[PDB]
Amino acid sequence: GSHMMMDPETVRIALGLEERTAAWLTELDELGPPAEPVRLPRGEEARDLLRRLEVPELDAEEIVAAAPDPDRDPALWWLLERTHHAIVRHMGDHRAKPRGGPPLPYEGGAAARYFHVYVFLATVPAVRRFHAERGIPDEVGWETLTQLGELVAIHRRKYGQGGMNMQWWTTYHLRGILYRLGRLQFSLATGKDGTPHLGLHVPEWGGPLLPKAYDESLHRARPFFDRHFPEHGARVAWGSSWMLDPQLEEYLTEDSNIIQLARFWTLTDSAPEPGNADGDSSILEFVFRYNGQPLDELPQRSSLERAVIAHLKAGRHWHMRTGFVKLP
Repeated sequence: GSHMMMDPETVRIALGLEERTAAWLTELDELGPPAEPVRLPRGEEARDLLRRLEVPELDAEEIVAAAPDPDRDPALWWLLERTHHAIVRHMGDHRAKPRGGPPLPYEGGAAARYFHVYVFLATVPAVRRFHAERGIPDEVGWETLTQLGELVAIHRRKYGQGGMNMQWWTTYHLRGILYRLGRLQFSLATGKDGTPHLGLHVPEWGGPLLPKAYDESLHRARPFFDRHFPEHGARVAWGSSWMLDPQLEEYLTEDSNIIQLARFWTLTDSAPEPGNADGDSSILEFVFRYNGQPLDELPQRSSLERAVIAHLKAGRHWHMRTGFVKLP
């Protein structure tokens, strides 16, 4: 006989995986296949799901087309079901490290690039069963999962081709420890000391982030987590953003959109050592999906837009400031 059964080393060699991944693989091997067997939806079923997850039509096409088969793509399928398992074993547990497995090298199929979209879609039924136990409204569960689409989109924007390399982040959605309430996202978290809180994150990135929308989400966070996760019992929300950078105040008066947002926040860090530019790349991403062109090519169509580039011209840099906001 010539057949080889799929194991850590076979899988690691089949897909062009680096030496380092070995440990991870062994660990997945010691973890079973999932007790509920993994299955990808297919055809219309899949296209509907992907559409419900706001994945752009082009990528949805490619995704369904490269969808792995248990018999045809035996390495991929071994890694799929074990990666799925490594995620659901930690359902509800926000303490567990956000480990969604490595990216596959891109010279395997399109299938390799979309591997973690497969993980995601394979995990949807389970997390939604969890949503249901926790009494969470469907509308909210779905809204939360939607971000897959944005992430797929982002990947295409940032490189020539489809994909989704933010699998560490999607463990949050998939573990049922992250929820989108209105315009904003909240995640269960405890500090290094045991103190329970929420992480506040901004999905869509770039788009219409309005004070009233922002206010609305903040007013939902607490009753929501009290209702569905009593215990934990957070009362504040932590977060870092260029938005919290006081330097903005040098250009923008107190009624500017961003400054109103910043007001919600109690800063806790201090200005960083001179010439830090930790804010540069995300402020630029948010304000004009960038890309890389010369600064004076960029549009100047708002106070904010004019302020972002005036500051970089005067050779200064944007910072990434941190703080909390006491939840209503």
